Amino acid sequence: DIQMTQSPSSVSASVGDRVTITCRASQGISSYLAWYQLKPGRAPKLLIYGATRLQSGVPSRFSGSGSGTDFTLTISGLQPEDFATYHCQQADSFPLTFGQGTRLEIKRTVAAPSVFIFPPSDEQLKSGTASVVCLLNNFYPREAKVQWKVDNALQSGNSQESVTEQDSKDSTYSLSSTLTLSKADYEKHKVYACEVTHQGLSSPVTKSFNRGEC
Amino acid sequence: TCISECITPNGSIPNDKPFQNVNKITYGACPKYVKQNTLKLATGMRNVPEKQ
Amino acid sequence: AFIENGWEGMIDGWYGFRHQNSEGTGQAADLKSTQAAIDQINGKLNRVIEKTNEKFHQIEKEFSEVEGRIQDLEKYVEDTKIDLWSYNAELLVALENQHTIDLTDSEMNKLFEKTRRQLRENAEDMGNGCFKIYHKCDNACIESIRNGTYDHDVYRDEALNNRFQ
Amino acid sequence: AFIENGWEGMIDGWYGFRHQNSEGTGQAADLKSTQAAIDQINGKLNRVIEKTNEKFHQIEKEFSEVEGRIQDLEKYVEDTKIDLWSYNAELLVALENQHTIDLTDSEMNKLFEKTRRQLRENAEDMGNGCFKIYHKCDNACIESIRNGTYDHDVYRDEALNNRFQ
Amino acid sequence: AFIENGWEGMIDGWYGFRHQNSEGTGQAADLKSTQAAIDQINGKLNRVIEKTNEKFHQIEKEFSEVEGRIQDLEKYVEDTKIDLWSYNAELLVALENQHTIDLTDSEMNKLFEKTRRQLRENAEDMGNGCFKIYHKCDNACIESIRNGTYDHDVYRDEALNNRFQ
Amino acid sequence: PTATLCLGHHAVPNGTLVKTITDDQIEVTNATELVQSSSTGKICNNPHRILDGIDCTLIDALLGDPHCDVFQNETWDLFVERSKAFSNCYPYDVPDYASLRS
Amino acid sequence: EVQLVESGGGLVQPGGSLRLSCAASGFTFSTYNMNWVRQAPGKGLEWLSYISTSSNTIYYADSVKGRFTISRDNAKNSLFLQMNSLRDEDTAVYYCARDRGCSSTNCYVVGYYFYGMDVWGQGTTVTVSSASTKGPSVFPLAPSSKSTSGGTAALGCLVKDYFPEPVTVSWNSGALTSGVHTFPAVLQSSGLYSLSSVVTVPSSSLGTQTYICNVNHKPSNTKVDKKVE
Repeated sequence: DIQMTQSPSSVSASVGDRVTITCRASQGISSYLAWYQLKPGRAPKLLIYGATRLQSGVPSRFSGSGSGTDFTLTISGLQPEDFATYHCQQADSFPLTFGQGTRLEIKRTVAAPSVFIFPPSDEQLKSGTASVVCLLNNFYPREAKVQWKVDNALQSGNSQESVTEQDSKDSTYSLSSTLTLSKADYEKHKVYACEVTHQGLSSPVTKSFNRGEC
Repeated sequence: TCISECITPNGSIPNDKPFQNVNKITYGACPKYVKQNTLKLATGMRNVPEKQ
Repeated sequence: AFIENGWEGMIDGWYGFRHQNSEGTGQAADLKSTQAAIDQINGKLNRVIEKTNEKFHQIEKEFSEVEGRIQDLEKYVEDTKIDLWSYNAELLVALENQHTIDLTDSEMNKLFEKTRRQLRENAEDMGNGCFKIYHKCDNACIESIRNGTYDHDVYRDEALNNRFQ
Repeated sequence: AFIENGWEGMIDGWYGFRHQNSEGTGQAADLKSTQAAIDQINGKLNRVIEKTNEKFHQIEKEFSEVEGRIQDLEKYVEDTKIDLWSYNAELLVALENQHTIDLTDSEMNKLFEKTRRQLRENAEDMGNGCFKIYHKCDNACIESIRNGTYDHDVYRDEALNNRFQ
Repeated sequence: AFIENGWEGMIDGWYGFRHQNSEGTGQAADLKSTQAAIDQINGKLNRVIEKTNEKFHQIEKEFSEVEGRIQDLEKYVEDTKIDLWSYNAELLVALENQHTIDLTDSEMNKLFEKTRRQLRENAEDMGNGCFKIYHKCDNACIESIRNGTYDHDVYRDEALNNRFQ
Repeated sequence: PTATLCLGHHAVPNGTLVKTITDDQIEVTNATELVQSSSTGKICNNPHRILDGIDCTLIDALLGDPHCDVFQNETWDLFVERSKAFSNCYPYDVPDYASLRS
Repeated sequence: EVQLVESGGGLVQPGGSLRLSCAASGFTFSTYNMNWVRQAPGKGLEWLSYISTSSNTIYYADSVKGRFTISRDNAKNSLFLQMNSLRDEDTAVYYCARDRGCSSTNCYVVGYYFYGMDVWGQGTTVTVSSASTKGPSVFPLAPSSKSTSGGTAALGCLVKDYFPEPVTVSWNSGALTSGVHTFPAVLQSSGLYSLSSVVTVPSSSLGTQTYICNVNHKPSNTKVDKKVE
């Protein structure tokens, strides 16, 4: 199956900059390439059809060209209300394999994230479960590394996390790493910690707490 | 002091073109005034650009 | 557009050939089919852009003082012939651009017919505008089909032993 | 009209193929040549029937009271621009219907060229728009020429043993 | 113009054939392709030179007494529609002569296709508009391809022994 | 034996879109613009004899305005009337102003 | 105007059967082609099927393998998307789109899907899970002083083991909205969703300002309020 390889995975640019989004293939889709504007919680809209012409209703801030396999989505009229994820659809031929998609974000200043942690309360330990929450706020970009260690030993395969969307005013992000524990596993271990690795931090800042300090 | 076979009120234009969009009031050997400003007459084949 | 791609390095003509044999590669513009196409292209230009002007006394087309019916007649008269010349501009130049693509397709079809009338039992097409020569073709053989002086009976016994075998 | 007859049962496209082998018969519309023809047909429509209107203030064209020379002047221009638009209607639409038959002939010629560039040593024409395949062609072989993914070197050794023998 | 020369002695039609065999030579006009071409030629005449006149009351176009603005309006009115009819005369008749050369090329291409759909394995082209028949073709064989009643499977085993050998 | 003979055309990387019948915009190798969208900004005095009506119009030279005394028995081919022209004499009225000026 | 309205969604078990709908209005349904494109959570778009106006040219994707059936009716101007042999991977939001047809502005002669799909509907959420409706379990989080020079302290509430998604979580019944971050729900080992919500507050208002994390669930009518202190 032909895979619509896009490059890069995410573009960070401010208002007024030029965005270059590429989407290659393995055959001739010079007149059979469709670009869409996918938004979270909204219906998709056809941006550029046939990789050469503009869809009606869309203003002239967007542009694009390319035939054979090389294509370029050039946005010289980028507005702050037009930040969304774009995808390329192959129309020649069936099956209609979609691309990976490039998430367009606003270029902001890299700030130092504030490391937070949460011990388990008494309402959760009496129910028969346990969970350690590691909160990260005010970090940019989303490429942040977070690792877990229990009693000077790293663990994996039992941790989850959630990433918030981009704010419209502060343009920040939030991350809450949740570790899955139980009632018997909480009394077995004593020391819990959360490693925070960020590009803006000159030293890895971590927090630790004991099981008896709830 | 120049040579021009067509006179127009917004600047004289040469008469080597069949149409114009400068002004409707003309004098002499002038092109015809049309509302279409873009008339790209192709002088060759279509652009087919290489694969690699 | 069944030509897959043209030649960007050939800037000495509108058409030509790209040879490839043991003596090397290269591009050479055809002196026959290119000159026969410019006579059809430039003949379309001089009957439109040259000697098509009218030198006569016109009337006033823009007015500052609104008089009434006398100005309302010539306003509908002038706006008609402007739109009639604009409709003829959308009729001529859009058809001249449409015929030029058909002219370059016909000049390619005449070039495919001139090459096809000399390479029946000697070569076959490939599908991308190239011909698969089934015999030895040096630089003199390339210039024989380019100048139209190629012989079919000379290379007949050589290419037929490798075409269907 | 050298196609003897079309296909009335194919209502899912303007063009297509009619296969016939040991796995049965049937009709299938070509997704390549049909869509390439509507882009040339509908492109002729939207530049004529759409965005070709003029919104401006016109004058009185019908009069009940005969005044004289002032009404005789505007009547001669109005009867001309109606006849000039009628002559352009007999110039455009009659040529657009003439080019559409030439467009469907060119789309058939491009379909005959796309099929002809893959069936040189594998098949031959019959005379009624059909190709006589000299090898085994199943339903996957029909869809290979329909989608343009047919290979000439694969079925070369099979059909050449039954073409001239 | 790839026909090298026509036939001046054939005055009984626009098209035809020139046969040459053991029973002598001669020229014979094709009754099929000539009549199919006049229907396209004479169809272009009667929609232009016939029933295209306008019978109505016109105005005075030439004046001896110069009145002023009333005569200056109709002078620019009359000189435009004369030039508009002259531009349409240079648009129609120049394209009608251009399409007629393309019509005679298409009627020759249909004649080459009608002869090509019956002489695939029986004959080959020569390069000057003539076909090299590789089998015995008498006067009845010439009239079979002229009337379109030629059979390909009859003369298949005779011409294939001398085409590639 | 064995060779390769291709039949192609010239390709230009920097083309422009044209207007045709089948499509709306299609890039070609080379194309010219038949509409003069630019001008020199100044009127040339050759080959036509251009007259400069700086202080007078055409009617002011015909009636005898004192600001056009240099146009005595002067012939021309095209009269250029400026927008800043004015009359500094006895005022006149021309009924059917486009009649006598033409 | 042109608008596509989807229907037939809801909650189903892995192994059931449904029949989606695509209500069309504002245009002639018997002249345009239809399709079926979904949107998987965490992945991109995925084309499934395609139908024509003549109902003779029907195509399917590689992941379908005949498990789905797509039909239409010109008398009702709607689609019939039959869903059979479902699994946990098919839990996504389904959409129906209309093909463009040509390369011009307005396609008076409709062609095929070779020039994108300019019409998209709102879509409906189809959840395929064997878990039933379960109320949320609110667990508070005890805050603590972390930033010495800044003097800030974070606090929140954990909404775990609920079904189905989503749950509108706020603070003080919508009174505290500044600095509130809503995290998306993630899948657990038991198949139930779980999210969280925090709010940036200074450390001076820990023992004075009362922070009540309100949790309200619509289809289960469960309202559990836990004080965060």
